[PDB]
Amino acid sequence: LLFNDKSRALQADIVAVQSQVVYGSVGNSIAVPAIKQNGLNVFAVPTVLLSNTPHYDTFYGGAIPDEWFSGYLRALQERDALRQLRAVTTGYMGTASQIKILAEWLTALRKDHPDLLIMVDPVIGDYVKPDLPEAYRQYLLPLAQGITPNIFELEILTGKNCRDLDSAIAAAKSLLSDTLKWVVVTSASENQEMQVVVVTADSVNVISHSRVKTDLKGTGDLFCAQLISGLLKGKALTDAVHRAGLRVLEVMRYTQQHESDELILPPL
Amino acid sequence: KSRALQADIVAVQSQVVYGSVGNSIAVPAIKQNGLNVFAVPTVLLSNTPHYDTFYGGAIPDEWFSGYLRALQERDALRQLRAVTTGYMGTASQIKILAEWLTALRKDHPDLLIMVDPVIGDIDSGIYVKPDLPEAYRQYLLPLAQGITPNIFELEILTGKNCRDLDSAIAAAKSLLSDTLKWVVVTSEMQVVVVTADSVNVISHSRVKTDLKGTGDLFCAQLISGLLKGKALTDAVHRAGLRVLEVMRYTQQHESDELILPPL
Ligand SMILES: Nc1ncnc2c1ncn2[C@@H]1O[C@H](COP(=O)(O)OP(=O)(O)OP(=O)(O)O)[C@@H](O)[C@H]1O
Ligand SMILES: [Mg+2]
Repeated sequence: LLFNDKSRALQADIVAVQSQVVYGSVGNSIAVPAIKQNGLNVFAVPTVLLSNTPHYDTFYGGAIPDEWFSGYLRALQERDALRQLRAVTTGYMGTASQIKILAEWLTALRKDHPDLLIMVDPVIGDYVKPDLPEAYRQYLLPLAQGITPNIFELEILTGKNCRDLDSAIAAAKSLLSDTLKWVVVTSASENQEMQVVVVTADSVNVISHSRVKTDLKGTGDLFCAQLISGLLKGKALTDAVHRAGLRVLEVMRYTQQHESDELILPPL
Repeated sequence: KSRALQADIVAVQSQVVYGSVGNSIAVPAIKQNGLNVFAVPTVLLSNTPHYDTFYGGAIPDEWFSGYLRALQERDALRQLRAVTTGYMGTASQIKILAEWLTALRKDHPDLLIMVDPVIGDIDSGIYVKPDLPEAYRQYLLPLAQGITPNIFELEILTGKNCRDLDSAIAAAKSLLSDTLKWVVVTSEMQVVVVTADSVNVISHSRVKTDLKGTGDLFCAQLISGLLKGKALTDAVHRAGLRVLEVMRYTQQHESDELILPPL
């Protein structure tokens, strides 16, 4: 819309719906800083607000109440701070009810934002989380333009049973559609190899980085953070996927150099 | 030695999905000063209630209690040098925050606890949870090393008419103690710094704008200066000028929410 007046509200290119930790580097707590480094602005709508990841001996907090979550999304439209919105990334969701609301918000939002790149990360592994899969299939999946599932995630989501490249690539294809343009499947195979397969309607690219064995969390969230930034900045999908992975590696090293059990972002 | 993240400051206040108030503005400000901080939200609103709409609420007592205990169980307070408190949500939250602080004193005796008695304005009266004022005076004040209340917030804390500069100074003086080393009264723009042995009246430009969060910016900047080695009055004057600065940039930017310009 060219005929729209100037909005005195803040603007952001991305709305990241993920978890938030007071202490830690996961979800938006690590995503937002990363996006900010790429020179982009972002609004972070938490799914859950925890003291830290449930991976430590103790953690506190819970899932954001629907009325709240619902309001947070709505408010953004009312404050009129979505003119520059070019993408919406979804990470760890706390409940299926949240996914439905987000899907409702996204459906209505697309009507005005056609270039809206709804990237979705199918976090369904704690075997599977209850009710979360169907919610994804019915609400988010149909809207997602890109999905970054891992072997497992892709397996339960597609019901298919990937056992080899072709299989994993085939399942990916089955998810493509008029809306879903790509599927970035990843797998962590000491020294942990990170195998990534980029699948689209007219091509299948592959990338493979060697990774440091660690208990560091948020690497996936960080990856998605740099994936989306690389894309909103013009990089080719497979180019953005490659870099993103290199960036995550640069971060994990830097993090281990300072011997930190939680990710630390070094200048980008 | 610890491998856990560390922070010089722990900011306990409001958080908004959209807007520049509470830790939303304070954290980024603290970062600009090259300091680490852990933000513990007391309320998680969509935006400030000064808008047509707003959603969200107070963080549950168990959550709030946990966020604090977590910082300890995680052992990320090895470098803790100050704790700032801003917009609180409930008196139960302040009471919990107080106990937590009384605990930290045992292993952080030099701790600089700075509280912003967000209770009301002279042109609004008490605009927060009615129970907060009592909770402040009862639990938080006793721990505070320094506080930053406005004329009205000072009347509610001391129960004295602070409309007169001298009467206000007097009210502030009576508050000082072995714990409370200073009181930055607020009300161009006049900012009075009161210490057991002195009184400084700082005054800078004033802008007619309904920009919210400036208070939180002030404290975030004030605390940074104190921790960065600046003397009290100098820190108070710098924090105030920074805020004046920020608002000019925001207005210049034709925006209704604060925007941090490079420091
Ligand atoms: N419109 C303004 N013009 C100039 N300085 C301002 C303005 N608004 C805020 N400030 C600066 O911010 C400081 C404190 O913030 P603010 O005035 O919002 O809080 P307050 O209601 O006086 O009290 P508190 O410290 O509880 O927020 C002021 O005293 C001043 O130094
Ligand atoms: Mg105030």
